[PDB]
Amino acid sequence: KYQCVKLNDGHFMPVLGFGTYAPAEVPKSKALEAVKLAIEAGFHHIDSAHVYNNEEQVGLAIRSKIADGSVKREDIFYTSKLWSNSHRPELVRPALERSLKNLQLDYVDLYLIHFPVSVKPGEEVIPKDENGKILFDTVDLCATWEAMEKCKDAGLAKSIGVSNFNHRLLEMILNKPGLKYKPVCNQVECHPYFNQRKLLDFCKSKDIVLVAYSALGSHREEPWVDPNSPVLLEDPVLCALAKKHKRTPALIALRYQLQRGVVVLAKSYNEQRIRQNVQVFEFQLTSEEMKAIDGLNRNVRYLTLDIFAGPPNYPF
Ligand SMILES: NC(=O)c1ccc[n+]([C@@H]2O[C@H](COP(=O)([O-])OP(=O)(O)OC[C@H]3O[C@@H](n4cnc5c(N)ncnc54)[C@H](OP(=O)(O)O)[C@@H]3O)[C@@H](O)[C@H]2O)c1
Ligand SMILES: COc1ccc2cc([C@H](C)C(=O)O)ccc2c1
Repeated sequence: KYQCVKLNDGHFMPVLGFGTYAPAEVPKSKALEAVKLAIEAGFHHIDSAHVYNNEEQVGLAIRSKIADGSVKREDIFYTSKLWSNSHRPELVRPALERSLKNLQLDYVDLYLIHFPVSVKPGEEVIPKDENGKILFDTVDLCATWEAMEKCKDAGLAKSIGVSNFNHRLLEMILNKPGLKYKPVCNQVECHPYFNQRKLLDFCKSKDIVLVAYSALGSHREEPWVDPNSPVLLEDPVLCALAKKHKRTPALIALRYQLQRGVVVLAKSYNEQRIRQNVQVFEFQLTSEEMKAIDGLNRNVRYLTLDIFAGPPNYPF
């Protein structure tokens, strides 16, 4: 048994997920080990993506832990994400099948539209012209979404959702004529310096689950993230609270999300921090602590993905 939330399609999502992205210079071997450790520690939800270039390793971890008798497939919730070179509707299922082939899994539990800006089809995930300009594409995300819904009907994705959508883009999908399956979730950046209250309430109102990424203040990797931005975990109130509960600032940040009805991801490739993070289910925060964490909010977005700024669908 483990804590899950009922999704709007009737499937269940474990409320703590294991983030698997690491910078290109971390060897891929470390993903294999880290995901095995995550499963051993009690993570039942694993979050990856095509663009993380780790699905071979992440899939091997999962296969290994099923084959070794540690876990059944039905007690792993695995998420992949459709990258923006395959937004064209005819390209959606091939991209999902490619991920499945890399993973050697029969299905993903969740398939997400990773980012709403589309780029040119082909093998390169960030296609550039000869002068280094990103090659943007124009695609109707409503047609992308229909192709996702067919992947669900094919059984290849148990559930489908989105990521890095704003209000407008979610409404675009929700208000789509002939809409068959709402998104189960919107995975977006969320932490005490960017608590997303507005978008969170919107999602709740539509029974869409908000899935928090960079819940611990992000990988802080250059050039994805500005090195001058404030370190979330160094925050005095979070450290005060941690010290008080004999926990860690990370644990306080993750607990904050769980109590406000957000599903929270946490990446770590460190054995001790992997085990530490599952301790989020061992303590609880009072209303006064929760309000204190709310007051940290300061509109700090770590992940702008601004190399994809310009086209209309850029979400921030
Ligand atoms: N949909 C998207 O666009 C999108 C965007 C960003 C992230 N994501 C997903 O969300 C996941 C997590 O977000 P993220 O990678 O930015 O990092 P995140 O979880 O905020 O955490 C970042 C850093 O926290 C450290 N950490 C973990 N546990 C800790 C602890 N208990 N105490 C102190 N430090 C701790 C990790 O380092 P160690 O590894 O050394 O422990 C990691 O570098 C990603 O891996 C990915 O699956 C999705
Ligand atoms: C190699 O090319 C990429 C492209 C897009 C990426 C998006 C992301 C986001 C930050 C994410 O979902 O973590 C990560 C890595 C990426 C690598």
